Parts: sequence; C-alpha cells; structure tokens
Amino acid sequence: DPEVTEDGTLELFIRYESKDYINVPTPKVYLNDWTTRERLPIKYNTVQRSKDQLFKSTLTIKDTCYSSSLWAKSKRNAEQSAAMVALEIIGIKTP
Ligand SMILES: [Cl-]
Repeated sequence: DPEVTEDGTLELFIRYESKDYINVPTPKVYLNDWTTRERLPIKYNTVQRSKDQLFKSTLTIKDTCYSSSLWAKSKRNAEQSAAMVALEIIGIKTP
C-alpha cells in the first residue's frame, strides 16, 4: 500500500543498499529489462536539494510516477531506490 503524493506519485520509504547487488543486476537493470520487454517509456528525473545535498528521483513509466520517500546520499542511490519502489508496487519478481 504505497503512499500517494499530491501529484499522484507512488512512493515507498526505500534505501538502496549497494552491498545487496554486488556483481549481480541492480534494481534499475531489472526494471529496464521489464520496460524493454513491454515497450514502455521510462525516464528518471533526479534532483539534488540545496539544504543537505541529498537526492530524490521520480521515475516515470508510461503515465505513472514512482519515487522513494527517503532522500538519498547519491544520484545512483536515489535512482536505484525509485526503481525498487516501481518493482515492488508493480510486483516484478527479482532476486
Ligand atoms: Cl542513501
């Protein structure tokens, strides 16, 4: 049951842990493979905020937006966490 923001973005509080994906495909890879098979448009729109220099990414798949509600220490972490939100909400099986 994701949180829904005012503009309709679907969010979950997710931190990306790179240690869980050492030498294996990352969440962005799984999500990209799925959107490629479905021919779905996918884009990441990432921002860094001035107050603490953390990052947040809004991933759009077709006309649906997903993002992590946890601001991340890096651009990569914000994008990977947003991909994990999309994977978990859509229900895409990952290892
Ligand atoms: Cl982080």
